Amino acid sequence: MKYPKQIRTYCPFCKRHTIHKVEKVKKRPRSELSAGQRRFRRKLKGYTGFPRPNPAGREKPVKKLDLRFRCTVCGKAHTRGQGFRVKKFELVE
Amino acid sequence: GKSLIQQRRGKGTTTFRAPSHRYRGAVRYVPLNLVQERTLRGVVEEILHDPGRTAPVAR
RNA sequence: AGGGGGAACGCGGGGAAUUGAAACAUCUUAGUACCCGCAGGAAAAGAAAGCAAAAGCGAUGCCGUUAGUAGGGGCGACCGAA
RNA sequence: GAGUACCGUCGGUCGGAUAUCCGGCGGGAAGCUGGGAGGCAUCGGCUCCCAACCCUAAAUACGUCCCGAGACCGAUAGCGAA
RNA sequence: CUUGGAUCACGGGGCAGGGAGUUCACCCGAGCGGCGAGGUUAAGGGGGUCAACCCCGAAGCCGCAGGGAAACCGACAGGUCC
RNA sequence: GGGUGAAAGGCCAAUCGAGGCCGGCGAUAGCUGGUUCCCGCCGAAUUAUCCCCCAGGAUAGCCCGGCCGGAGGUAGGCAGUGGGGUAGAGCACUGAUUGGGGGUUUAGGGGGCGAAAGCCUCCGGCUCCCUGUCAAACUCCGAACCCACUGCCGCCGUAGAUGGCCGGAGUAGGGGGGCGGUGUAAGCCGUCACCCGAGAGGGGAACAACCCAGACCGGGGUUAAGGCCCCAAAGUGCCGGCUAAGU
RNA sequence: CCGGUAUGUGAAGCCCGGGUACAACCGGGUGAAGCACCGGUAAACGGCGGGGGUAACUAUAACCCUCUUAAGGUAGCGAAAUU
RNA sequence: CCGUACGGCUAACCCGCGGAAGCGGGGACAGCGGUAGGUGGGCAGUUUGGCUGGGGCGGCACACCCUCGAAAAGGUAUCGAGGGUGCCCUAAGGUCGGCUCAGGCGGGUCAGGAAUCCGCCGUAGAGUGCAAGGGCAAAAGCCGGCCUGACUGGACCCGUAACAGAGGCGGGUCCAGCCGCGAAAGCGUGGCCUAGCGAACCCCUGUGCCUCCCCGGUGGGGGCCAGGGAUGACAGAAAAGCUACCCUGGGGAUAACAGAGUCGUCUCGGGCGAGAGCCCAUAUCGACCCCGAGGCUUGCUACCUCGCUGUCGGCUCUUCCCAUCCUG
Ligand SMILES: [Zn+2]
Repeated sequence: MKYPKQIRTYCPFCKRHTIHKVEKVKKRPRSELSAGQRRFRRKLKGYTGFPRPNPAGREKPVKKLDLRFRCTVCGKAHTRGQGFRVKKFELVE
Repeated sequence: GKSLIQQRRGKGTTTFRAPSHRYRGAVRYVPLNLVQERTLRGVVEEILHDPGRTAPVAR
């Protein structure tokens, strides 16, 4: 499924229609400084049975996209609707 | 589970222990600190069967 | 000089499982039952290298509230002060 | 008032959460021109204090004993045992 | 018990005595009673004819203003009609 | 959870696929058994969604008690405004299905005069007309019936309905009879909501639900279902006809 | 199961760099045993392949085409305490 | 500077012989303490689902969409009948304009000819992103042009789940903002309608604000809003077996067996008459179709019985039926 690189859309910040470039969100791993990971590590220490649920290889074959639309005029990004599921995603110009 | 014979032997019970009160004493030479440079002489006076040894001993 | 004895109350260590979570492993049961050591008519604590916050208090211990609160926790069941 | 205060790591424990206390291992001070605390770390202010040595009554807990009392039982009851 | 028991479904020789919705903490409601924009004392203290009786004691708790995660902001003690 | 075992899971004080005693311990169970006086007023349910749920539970539905509020409501009928594709019927769509009488001949292997797929025909395809048959997943048609609403008739209601708030439950194995689908059938699964369950009495020989009929107490009468030769209260009843097989 | 080479990977720790007035943190390298790779071992656990055609007549096929694996049941016994 | 590898030494430590002094051997290794990784049923704790004409294997119609069943409003179940989805599309989305399809016939080049050319007829037989059913003709279909309403902030309704309660999911009617097509009226919050997916806790990204224990800075942490990452047993545990050495609590709600029901199957019959029998339907044999009896053969069902007795066969002993082998 093809999708354009450029879209003219409403910008919440400029409060008018502007041009927006399309980008996929690129993930990153868990931070050690987060309270939840602090708690998990605090539960993993010492003499214990494993303390939490652990699903091995749980995944959907077709996921939704997470897209951000970045304005040229102002430089800020925003979300536009909910995601849809598709296997092939190709940004055409 | 239950135990093996090789694990029960380590406990040191009568079923497994050697009956060495039946034997003739241990066999050792003479200490250096009493045969330093003397070249001691002895006479053989008896040859005996020993139950714990597999070899005959001499007195 | 010591050794042994003493219901309950006292000080210091070692430390489960049943059970609940409508299964179960973190948790709970529980610093419980039970084990070891040590004292007395009471024991332990005790005279701020503290509590507080624009004001101040003034050693320890006990009673009533603070409060099922702050907070902990498969943030679940439940636990829980000053 | 030194293997002490303090740092890092491991185990236990706590409501103590990046901020409870205990212990082990590796490091390790200043010391009166000095030192500590203020719920993540650190810098600067302000406030409060002087650890690593010792003793200490009263207010509190208990009742193998004694004393008194009772909308308690009244011999299959009441302590197992009148 | 069971859709269904005189059943070849279960329990059922006779008599006398014994024998099963209790207590506490928290929450929701009610029937009555006291005070009333306020209501109520706890621990404790004082007196007495000494576990009964009389007086003191509002610390605290609920209510009198809410909304909001939080910083924060902060209302009709009566204008019209059926 | 140790011993001992020429190995059988054999033996360790009548106890062993982990001894015995006391303790934790009044362990826990959605499973089994039990739960103590009288009379009156009301009076059910076994069906939907969710749960490692299916012998258990929660949210609703069906019962009871109390309060608020203040005039309409509704289990029946009549006439109307609208809705609906079942029974039946039929072939106008979709798809099945007999035979004839003709026209185009061929989409196509068979041969024939086939000098060759040939001008031309034979078993066959296309379009008609007459004859004969069908439909749980077809309709040119189309009921009885059911549903909502309006107005009236009837019934309930200021001795307070319909309705709303608060509180206390039980019920999550149903059955007979009638209807439908499935199945050789018995049965299984649903549906209606008259009965049994939770319902005495009178009848069918006895019978949970077939017929009559819904029950405070003491008396007197008339009828119901059914019955009147004897058992057994009441007819060896009346008129017309049939049966000779104890039918 | 044993042995051998390291070429990889490989935790803490150590080192380099960034980041932080210090840390927490982030990215690289090194990094043993083990895993991987090369080999030995069956009186170690265990395994030991069908359709096909053919002779002097009806037969059966020494044997020949054959179709795949680490290898393709040898000597013996055989309706067996195994049919 | 610090290292690694190796070589040696002895004085720590270890071993032996000895009252001990020492002696000899090893040697900064080992052992001891602390930490990090691997292997590890040697030893423990647990799990090992459900529906189900018993259970097991089988099968996942274990979450969803359409037609029938389904009884002309609504609602309605079975391991009931027939089929599909767990996607795809920057166009197959929005809008404006213009046009009309399948097939048949008659005309021409062509072997079946796929198709291109001309005319007429032609209520949709076509086509529609996708199943089935519904809908649609100056269109909802074909051919083109410009676009991105497949958006931001909010409200009230319906369905899943009638009546009659629901988290999450889906759909509808609108108010504002900023925009598109269009002369304009108007339409546009994805796909002509009905399938195409998912809690708490935790994490990642975007965005601007609130906040961290006496006050003020810096790094870092917590909170509110929006999007995303998954649980198909699809209102969501992280999870393999044996018991014939077996134990407890229960159950005829549930199998084996006797009984009870039923009779497809079985056994025993019958009607008609294809005919066979030198010829002749029925001395004898009787096809194919159609009608029955019995419950002593096996199955089906699950009403009775889960500590009634659970046993097959044989020996012994009594009695009954006829559907008669012998005897009249
Ligand atoms: Zn912008």
